[PDB]
Amino acid sequence: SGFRKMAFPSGKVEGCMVQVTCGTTTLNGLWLDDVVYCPRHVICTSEDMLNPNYEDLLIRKSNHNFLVQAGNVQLRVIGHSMQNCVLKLKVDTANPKTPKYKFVRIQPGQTFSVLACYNGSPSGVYQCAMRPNFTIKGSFLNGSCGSVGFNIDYDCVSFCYMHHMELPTGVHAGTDLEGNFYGPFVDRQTAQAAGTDTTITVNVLAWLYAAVINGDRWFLNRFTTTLNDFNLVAMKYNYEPLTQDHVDILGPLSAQTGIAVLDMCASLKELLQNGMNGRTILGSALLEDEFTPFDVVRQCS
Amino acid sequence: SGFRKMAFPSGKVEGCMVQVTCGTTTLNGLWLDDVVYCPRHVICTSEDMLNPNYEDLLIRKSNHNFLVQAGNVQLRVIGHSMQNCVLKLKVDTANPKTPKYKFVRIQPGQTFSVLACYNGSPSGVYQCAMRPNFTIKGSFLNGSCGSVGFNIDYDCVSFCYMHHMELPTGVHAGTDLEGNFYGPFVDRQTAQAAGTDTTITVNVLAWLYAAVINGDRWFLNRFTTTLNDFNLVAMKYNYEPLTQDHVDILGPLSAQTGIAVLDMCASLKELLQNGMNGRTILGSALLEDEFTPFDVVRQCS
Repeated sequence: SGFRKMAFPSGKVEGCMVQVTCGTTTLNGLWLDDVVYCPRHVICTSEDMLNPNYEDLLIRKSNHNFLVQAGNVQLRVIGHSMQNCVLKLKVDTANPKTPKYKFVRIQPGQTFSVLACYNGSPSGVYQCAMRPNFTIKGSFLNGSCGSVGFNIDYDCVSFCYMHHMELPTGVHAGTDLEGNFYGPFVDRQTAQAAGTDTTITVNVLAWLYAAVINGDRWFLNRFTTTLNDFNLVAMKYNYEPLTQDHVDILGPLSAQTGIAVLDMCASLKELLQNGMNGRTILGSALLEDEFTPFDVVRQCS
Repeated sequence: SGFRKMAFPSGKVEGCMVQVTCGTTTLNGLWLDDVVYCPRHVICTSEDMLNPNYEDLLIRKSNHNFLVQAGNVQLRVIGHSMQNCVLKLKVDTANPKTPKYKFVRIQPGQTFSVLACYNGSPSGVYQCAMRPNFTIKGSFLNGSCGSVGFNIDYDCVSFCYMHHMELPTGVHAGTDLEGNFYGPFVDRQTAQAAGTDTTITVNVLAWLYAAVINGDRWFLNRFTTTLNDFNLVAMKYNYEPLTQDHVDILGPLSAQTGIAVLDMCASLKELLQNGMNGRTILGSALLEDEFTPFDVVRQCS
């Protein structure tokens, strides 16, 4: 029993983290085979943050300008190229600890583990969801850029996120490992801000099922609703629409608890309309939306 | 910015996890140098859970009865001995991935990372606090026994917890790595239950400081209280007494925010008396007590 925000074991990723320094900027890189991936803004100076032309900044670089350190061992850079908002530094040594890996881009509503790193050294691991507004609510200080987000399936590390920036509300933005930003963010100095966010309805229902599996039942009722009547209430409380695909995905959790998805929807409608009246669910006085149905199945089996 | 429940990077511990099987019981072991540590209840059968005499059960064992598997490699057991509620299985191979380590016993109110494992395979990592009642609120299914809790200081793994059991409320109990239970729990079949728990006051104050560092200020006020008047309120709400040592430990966070500890105590008193009136702190509608002052300093620098 019990239900915790649980990260993947980070060892396979720890073995890929390196330090990349350009001038006075140090951040983290990801060392896979003979390539180090890092945020291209490592090549920026204080004196060109407004409208940096990264193609010009990179043309003016030499391999020797990039100092790459894997623990106490310097890696020789033998090639540099830009890939959207990521730099690919070819090095003369293949990482012997390279795991089986993929570069996958995730959807809003999906979760992943973050290995927060400073100076190429892992400091901590935690779960994040990709918000509907394509930000993540992480924990990142200066130096954290190049820290990566990932999922592990069997022996395979699916890298989905590389950290680039903090937005004014204290939320985080970055790219996939092909260097493409999540959401309408740029690696240049602007007044850019998180857009309006919404609650991930399917995840809230998954977490209510986790609560039931773990013996919290107080919010259950005899009522069912229609998907249409549910979505009328969801829209009102800034929840995402629930689709038939969401209902289908919640199938196994529905089967395991014997609670129909639209029955659990009637519980959620009551919680949105009335609040918890001083009760808690899985140690929370808020409705939690950063667990996917998969997260619940994985942990509650 | 941001403040997350963050686990230590788990790689150093992943490299120590093995599978230990006796008869039809499989659980996890910790492989350090040429010793595998695991819960002694691996030697129990269904037919002796009431009052097992573990000294008798162990005398009847042979090294060959213990099947120890490190990935796809069987370890030959060459010695077995009991250490309180843990078994020490001497094996013919020193773990080449043994990190620098210590066996430390923690206090109630301290935190640690759990690497939840099944069949000697890590599944996930999360933070736990040792509750005042010596239980932990973890996430553990059958097969999780022998999963360990730890802290990492520089390169050194301080092992503090090994998982043994789930109590009727869904909370968890286990031992230090010398096999001594945390709290008044036994590895035998009884109606044993968690005793009354309390809130870890110093941790709640540490988390209020984390909130301030991260720009949540709404709960601040111009009021200060005495330590005595604060403790009168704490006692009333089932909070632990706050000591001068707690005030001293909160010194750095007090210095960093410019908010005196007894000033932050006046905020906590108001939150206990009035609630949050529909507001949140660091994404919580509850007062959080599983972050230590050290956890806040480590993460917020």
